[PDB]
Order: sequence, then structure tokens, then C-alpha cells
Amino acid sequence: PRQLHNTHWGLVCPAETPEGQACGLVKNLSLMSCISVGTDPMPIITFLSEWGMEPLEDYVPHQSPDATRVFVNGVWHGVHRNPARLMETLRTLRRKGDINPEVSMIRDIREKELKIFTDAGRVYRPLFIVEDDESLGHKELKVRKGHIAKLMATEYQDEYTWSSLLNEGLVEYIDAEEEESILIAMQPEDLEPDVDPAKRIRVSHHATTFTHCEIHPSMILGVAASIIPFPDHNQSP
Amino acid sequence: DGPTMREITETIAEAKKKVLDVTKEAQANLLTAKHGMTLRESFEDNVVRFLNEARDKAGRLAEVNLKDLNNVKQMVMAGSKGSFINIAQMSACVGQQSVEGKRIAFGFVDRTLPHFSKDDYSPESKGFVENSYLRGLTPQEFFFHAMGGREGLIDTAVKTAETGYIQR
Amino acid sequence: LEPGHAADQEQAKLIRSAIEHTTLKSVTIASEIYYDPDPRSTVIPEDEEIIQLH
Amino acid sequence: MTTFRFCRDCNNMLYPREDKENNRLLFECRTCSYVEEAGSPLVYRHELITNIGETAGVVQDIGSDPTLPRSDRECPKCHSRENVFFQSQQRRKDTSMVLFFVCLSCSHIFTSDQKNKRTQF
Amino acid sequence: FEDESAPITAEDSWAVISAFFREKGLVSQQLDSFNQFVDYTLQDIICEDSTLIEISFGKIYVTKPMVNESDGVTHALYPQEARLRNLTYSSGLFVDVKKRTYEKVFIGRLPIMLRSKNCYLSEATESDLYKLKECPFDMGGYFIINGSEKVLIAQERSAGNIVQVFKKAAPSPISHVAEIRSALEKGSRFISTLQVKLYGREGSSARTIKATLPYIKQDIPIVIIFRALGIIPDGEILEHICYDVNDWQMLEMLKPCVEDGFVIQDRETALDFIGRRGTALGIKKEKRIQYAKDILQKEFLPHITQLEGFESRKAFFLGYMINRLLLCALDRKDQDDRDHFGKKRLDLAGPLLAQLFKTLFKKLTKDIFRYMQRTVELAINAKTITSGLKY
Amino acid sequence: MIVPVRCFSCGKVVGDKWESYLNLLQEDELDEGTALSRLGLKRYCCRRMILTHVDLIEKFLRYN
Amino acid sequence: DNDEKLIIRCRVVAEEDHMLKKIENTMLENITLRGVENIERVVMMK
Ligand SMILES: [Zn+2]
Ligand SMILES: [Zn+2]
Ligand SMILES: [Zn+2]
Repeated sequence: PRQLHNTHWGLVCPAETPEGQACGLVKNLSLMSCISVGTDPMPIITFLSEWGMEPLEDYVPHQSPDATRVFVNGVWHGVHRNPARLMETLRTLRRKGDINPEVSMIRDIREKELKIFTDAGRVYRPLFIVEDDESLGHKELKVRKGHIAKLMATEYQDEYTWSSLLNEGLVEYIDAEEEESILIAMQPEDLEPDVDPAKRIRVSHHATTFTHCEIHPSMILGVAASIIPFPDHNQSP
Repeated sequence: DGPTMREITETIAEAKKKVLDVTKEAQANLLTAKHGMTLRESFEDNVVRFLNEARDKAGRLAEVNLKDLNNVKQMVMAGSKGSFINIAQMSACVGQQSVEGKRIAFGFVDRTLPHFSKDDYSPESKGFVENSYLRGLTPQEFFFHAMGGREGLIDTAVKTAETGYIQR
Repeated sequence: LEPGHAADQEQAKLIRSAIEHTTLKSVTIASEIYYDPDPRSTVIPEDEEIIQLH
Repeated sequence: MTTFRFCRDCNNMLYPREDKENNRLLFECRTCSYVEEAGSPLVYRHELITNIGETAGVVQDIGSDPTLPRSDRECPKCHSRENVFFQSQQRRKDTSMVLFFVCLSCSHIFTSDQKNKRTQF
Repeated sequence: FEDESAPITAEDSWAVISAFFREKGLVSQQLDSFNQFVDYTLQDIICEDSTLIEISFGKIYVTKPMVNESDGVTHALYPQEARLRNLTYSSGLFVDVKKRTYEKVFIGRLPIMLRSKNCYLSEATESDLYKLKECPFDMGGYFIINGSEKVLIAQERSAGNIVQVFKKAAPSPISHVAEIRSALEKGSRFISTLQVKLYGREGSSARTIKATLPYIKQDIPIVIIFRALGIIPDGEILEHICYDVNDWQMLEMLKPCVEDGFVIQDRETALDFIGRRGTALGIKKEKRIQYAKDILQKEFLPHITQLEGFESRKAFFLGYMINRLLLCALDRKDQDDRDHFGKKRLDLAGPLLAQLFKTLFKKLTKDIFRYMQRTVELAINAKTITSGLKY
Repeated sequence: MIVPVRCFSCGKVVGDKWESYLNLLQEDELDEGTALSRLGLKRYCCRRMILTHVDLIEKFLRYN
Repeated sequence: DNDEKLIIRCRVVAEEDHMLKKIENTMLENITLRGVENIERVVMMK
């Protein structure tokens, strides 16, 4: 428990922990993490069987071997034979608000599992959504300059808001468990396809499958380590 | 020096190519373990030698290139403060981070962070920090060096406590 | 190793293999139980040769 | 490579019995008086070095899994160069680091294993 | 004129982050969680044990904040005064009670989190915050209890309702176990652990699997549990476990299990086997058989259903867990990573305060049926709640 | 809380320059550095004084 | 030894597949071929 685990990326600061006994057990939320408050699963449950989900009492594994198991808070509610349909529409619905934003949905494609969690206490963070396409060629982040302006108009008037960004499917909240099924770009420019001897080395996008992109890497840090200048030039302790 | 830096950066590029062959080699099933040592243990022992040997050459490189009036060097030469590893990591390359004797492990499924694709055993994916401090760490490096660092903060408190009881 | 033979890589292997614990298990690819009722010939094409020596 | 039999009446499992007289293999049930003659003479197998499961996960939608790396290798069957690839999905300490590739047009699986003893996967 | 469809760049992140922080602030984890307590959890704590043996609670109202005075009496409280006076920035709770025959209303003080919807400071403007002597930079998210500002620190625990598998070390006679901690959002927060154990280490003789049910004093062979649930034939049993007819390796591992339950061939028997292990000698068969049914329907995987028709669902889920145990024993899948943060849940103000005020509402509702079990014939202890919170 | 009277390091009076510095920015539209050098604060020590002042008293005056 | 495949074939000497799968287990684990108990790997170093 004391160690920094890979899975705390983006959710808890990798620097702030007290010395001594509490080292590693007291943590601090990264500047943009949030924690689920819980939400009732019944409309998702109802939804799934509108969409094909076959109930456990019907399930006969020997007759439907290719089937995706569907779990919701921990409970096997049945089996689905096109989870790809089901998964595109679940996500569409959460990117519009019809499923609450703080719900988590993971399809595990090889494990033939689709798990969803609407319970409190899960910790999460936002990322940009990256979508093929466009029309214009590559995979591109769903936010574009015109969004940003609407944002800055609003700032300056002191009405397009953080929520307007969720509602329009430009940004989405992702927890650790759903993090496992995505591929995230570290900077927006990893999406486009003679360097400065004094810059650091970066190891390029050998990735055409991104699904998301970080908003900013400096958001992995917590409150305290957000006050250090150049922490990326310091030995970690 | 600009020329030292290019030599450091090639130093480092060569080690990443050694790694790349050893990889393709294990990937084709051509690599042999030797004697009660697993194939993957052989592979890791070799990539970590490669990467450490690089860090070190890169850092010898930087030492040499600094002049006698270099005040870091003047401290090291006197004996009053600092050592090679410090030159190296400040100026040439920080190097492979480790947690429990090994390269950063796959704590997501088959990966060390979600910014990478699965089954990636490359330097960057497992915690080689190519950059020096001067130059700065990338985010992924930064996080693997904090993993590193945390293990010594812990190990340090366990040491101090174990040691004190012994002593009494 | 014994004073003479202390730089024979090949007398150190021998030494290694006289000491290193080795069970059937470490050499065995798979085990099988078959019904092969008639101990003078065999349902297994391949061991015709083996049986053929008794 | 055992295959497993059940009672046509009870659906409980069947157990081996020698027909002492005629030197043959039967399976009987312990619940019914059902019996049937054995399909092979192999009743039991124990693989110490196994490959079952190297390929677990190859699924119709493998290619929509954004986490998987991709390469431009060509397949032996389709001559296509849209693959995804992974390592052995057995989770052994003593596994090779060999790659398993999945042709995303023809679904043919193949390996980078130059000592390929494998036909199937 | 700059294209509205143009792709963003790195600087443009800050615009989106500013927007996050104008909305959310820095302490939303605190607020969002208290708000939901107030707004939803509270009322749901009331509609679990609403009724007794008659008397049934309906709606809650939450006062703004106030004090019981020394003389001149009951008064709006702002946070600046509670700090200074060693007060407790609380509001009160009123239920809607009903007598009906079968053989407003104050109930308490809720300490309220600053900048929650209930607290004066959440609607206030900057001038209003200065009049009130509160710094416009303070951000809330804490309580004032006897004058002192008190924060609750999130607590990290494992999630419930998750299957985990583990190997177990060397001298143990079990080699792997699979475990869930079954639990509820609706019911109470009652936590049964199922464990599924594979007995004998790698090549023992008949490695078997058995499960630990609550109040049952012996581990039960898994096929006996499948029979008590109604899945009788070896064939149907193994198909709930090994969902792939050619995995001859998994099925060869479930043979000893088939032998281990061979003696029990029908559901009645299977219940009895179980019921006997939970009752004393002397207990009659029918009452034994029903003891086992009630354990299975209520205290075996209760996150699934705790109600009557739900046996196919539990069976499959037991099966699944045994599949997960075997896939690890067979070295197809690694033992579960007890450190994966996604399998953790952190408990903040709301949940922390509901563990408490549930516990306490169940005292308060038990002092009501003692105005009533010793009534040979609106008389309620408020403070038990008030001070249980504050304390 | 309020402009300091002098540069901590050199002694230059600087507590008579705050109203002007702020006038020079909002009224005559200079960038912070041009404005500082117009008030004759040309060593980096004095510049730091005005440039990094924070007039907390302006907040403190809002309380009754 | 020449033989191309290495095969061991054993039989006992009435219910007879139990002795066999235990017998197998003795095979596999409690039969010291070469070497000395307790010593798991041995490595040469110069
Ligand atoms: Zn039968
Ligand atoms: Zn192909
Ligand atoms: Zn000065």
C-alpha cells in the first residue's frame, strides 16, 4: 500500500506524502480528480435489456459461446452477443448526459466482459475525447478553437461552461478501471503526423489509436507540489 | 558542450538499438537463458545492463568535458561534496528507475501507464529516464522517477527503524 | 573444485549436474493413462517398436 | 485431449470401466445403469509444459481494442498488413517473449516464433 | 477570422482547466458528497426501517442553521459567530410521522459543511461574505464543531462486490481462494464474505473446491451448494462453471468436485447437508432444510438479490467465481493486484456521515418501540442523534 | 500588506511609487517593465519590490 | 536412447486408476533422479 502504483496516475499526487509512518498511506488528490457520489443503476439496467441483453435465466453457455458477460455494480445481469453496438450507444448516451457522467463503463474485449459502475467512492478525472475523425483526415480531439473561444468569452464576462463541455461530448470523466481500456495521448500534438539541442527528448506517437488526450500533464500533481517551480528538474524526493 | 551532448545522445541512441535487437531476438525465440534463469529474466538482466552501461558512458562523457574551473568539479575534486553520479544525472542522463530490483512493472494490464500500448518492453515504457535534470523530465519519466523515489523514502524509514532496534 | 581440475569448464558442469536436484518432473513433457489391455501389442502406433523389443 | 462424457438419461458424468472379458473400454454412469463404449483409449492427460491458453482472447472484435499494438507484418493467408499483436497470454514466469499476431481481415493468427512447433494455437 | 473548427493547441488547455475550476472549485469532492447526503442519502435512511410493531416516518426537511440559546432562545447562526462562541454550525431535522393501529417533529442536529447548499455562504456574494466577516477566499468543505474547524479526511478502502483471487503461501492446505465482500447501497451495510477455496497444493491428491458460507461451520463442497440451489446433474453444474466444452483442462480439475458431492443427488438432501452444519442435533429436518434455504436466500451473495425467485443468478455467479479461481490455478491469469486503485473507493463526508446517522437512527427508532412495548395504554430522544453526530 | 517603504536590499525609497505604478499601467497602458523603468526603479532588487507587491490592504479595507 | 521419442510406459502388478494417478504423482515429484535434496538451482561462475 505504501508504494506509488501506476494506477494512481492522474488521481493522487505522486509527490505529496508525509515522512515516516504515514508515508504512502496519506495521499492527496491530484488537482483535477473528483470522487463519484453514486447514482442509481436501475435506468442502465432497464436500458440494457432494451438493447439486447439476454437474462441469466435464459443463458445457455454451450449455445452462445461468443457471448459478452454484462455486470453492473458487481452483479452479472446476463449476456450480450453484440457488445459493440451496446458499448457505442452507452458511450453516446453518457457523452450527452442521458447516462450520468460519473458512471463508469469498461468493455474488456478479450475477456468478453462489459462492467459498469454507478457506485460512490470511485475516483476519476477528466480527459479530452479524441474521435476519427473528421472528414479532415486523422483522429482529432473533439474540442477545437471555436470551443475555446466560447470559453474565454465566458471568462472575460466577469454562457459556455465546463458542463457545456461534458454535454457536448468533448470531455469525459474516466476512472482507474476504465482507464484500462483506453489509449491516451500526452499532448494534443501527438495527434498531428532538426530539433532544439536544449529541449528534452520526447519519444514520438508510434499511435493511431488514441481515444483520448490529456488536458495537461501538470494536472497529475496535487495542491502542494503545484507550487514548486520546475519540479521536472528536481530529484523526486 | 554542444558536441558533448551529441555524443551523449548517440550514446543513448546506441543503447536503445542494442535493446531493440535483444527484443526482436527474444521475440523470435532466438534468445537463450542460461541455467536456471528464465527467458524473461535473461532478457531483463540484459536490457538493464545495456541501459545502465549507457547511463554511465553518458556521464563519463560529461565529466570529462567539464573544465577545471567547473565549480561542481571543483567540489568533487576536493572531496567536499558530490560525486560522479551527480554529474551524470544532472548533466547527461538520470537513467533506469527501479522498484524492487526491477524495471517499472505493468500495473495496468500489460502496461505501465495508459499512454502506452500493451506488451511494450521498451526503455521508455519501463522506466528509463533518458533526460538529465537540466534538460527536464517528461511526464511519464517524471512519474516513474517518483515511483523510484518513493521506494527509497519508504526503505529509508524501515532502515532507520530496524537499525535503531539493532543498535539497542 | 578439486585442486587439479579447477579450470575445466566441462568438470564443473559435471559437478553441477551431480549436485543440482533433479526430479522426473523437470524432464517430463506430459503424462497419460491409457486402457491398453494386452501387454504384448499396443493401441499406440509409436510404441510398436518399443514393445517389439520383448 | 480428454473429451468428457455424460449419461444420455442423467447428464451426470461417466466413469471408465474395463469389459474384463472382451478387453475393451466402457464408460458407465454412477447414477443410472447407463453405459457406452469408449471413443478413445485415452482416459487422462497432464501436460507439464502447456500451451493452452497462449491465444486466449482472440475475439471477433479484437481489432477495435485500442490498446493493442499494431504492425505492418503480412499474413501467411490474406497477404494483408492490418494485424494486432500480443504476447503469450498464459501468465507464466517461464513463458517466451514470442508475439502472436491477428490478421484483422481473415482472422488468421500467426507467430513471430521461429522455432514454431505449433499447427493450431 | 480564425477557424472555429481548427484543432487546439497545448496553450488552449489552460482555458479548459480554468473552466473546470470556475465550476468546480478546489474542494468539490467535499461539497458534492455532503450535498448528496443531504439531498438524497438522508431521506433514504428514513425509508429503510420506516415502520415498527404501528408508527411510520415519511418526508425530511433540513432547517437552515441555528442555535438552542442560554435564555432569549433560538436564532440564525452564521459561521463567524460559531467560531468565536465555541458553537456548532448545525441545522435540525424534522420528520413526518404517522400513528396507525396494528398489535412537523424535531429529531436532531446535523452539523452542516460550509459552502454546502444548506449553509448560508453558498448563495452569498462577495460583499455579502465581507459583511459576514467570512474571507472571500475561504473555500469551505469543513464543519464548525464547538468553535473548532474540523475536516474529514477521506478514507480509502477496498470496493465491495468485487471477486478477487489469491494464492496462498506454501505450509497452507488451500492454494487459492476467491473472495467477494457482498454488500448493499439498499438493505443496511451488512457485509458477508464468500470464499471459494481450492484445497490441496499443486498436485496434491483430489484437489477439491469448497466454499465458506456464513453460520455454517464447515466448508461445503461446491457441487453440494449447486444442488441446494436447484442445479442438479454434473453436466448442468459444470456448464455454469466452464463456459467452453473443449477446455479439457478446467473440467479435468472439476472432477474431484464431482466426486466430492456424489453423495448428494437432490436439492432436499443438499439443503439438509448444509442445514445440519448450521443447527444443533435435535433440530427437526424441515427446520434444518429451511435454515439452509434462508442462509442461501439472504446471506449468500446478497448483492445479487435477497428475495425468493433468484437461484439461477447466484449459481452463475458462484460459477463464475470458481472459473476465476481455476483460471489462476491453471496459470492462465495472474493473482488479483490488491493495489489497483480502481478497485478502491474513498469514503468522504456523505458516506462517513450515513454509517453514523444510520447506526444512530436505528438506536432512535429502537427507543420508539420501548414507548410502546412497555405502553400498557411527541415523547422522542433528539439529542441521541444530535450528540452522536457532534461527538 | 501595503507597498513597503524601501527596497529591502538597497534602501531606495519605493513606498512613494505605488499609486503611480498602478496609474502607469491602467491609465497609460504600459507594460509592467516599461512602467517600472519610468519610475526610475532600474535595479532588479527595487524592480522586484513593486512588481511582486501584493496590496492586501485593499481586501482588508472591505471589512466593517 | 537412439529412439527419437523418450517414453516411459508403466503398469501395475480391482478399481485400478487411483493407484495410477497417485503413482503418477509420486513419479513426478518425490523421485530424485540426480542431485542432492535441497539444492534447487546451481550456477558456474568464474
Ligand atoms: Zn445416469
Ligand atoms: Zn490474413
Ligand atoms: Zn533595490
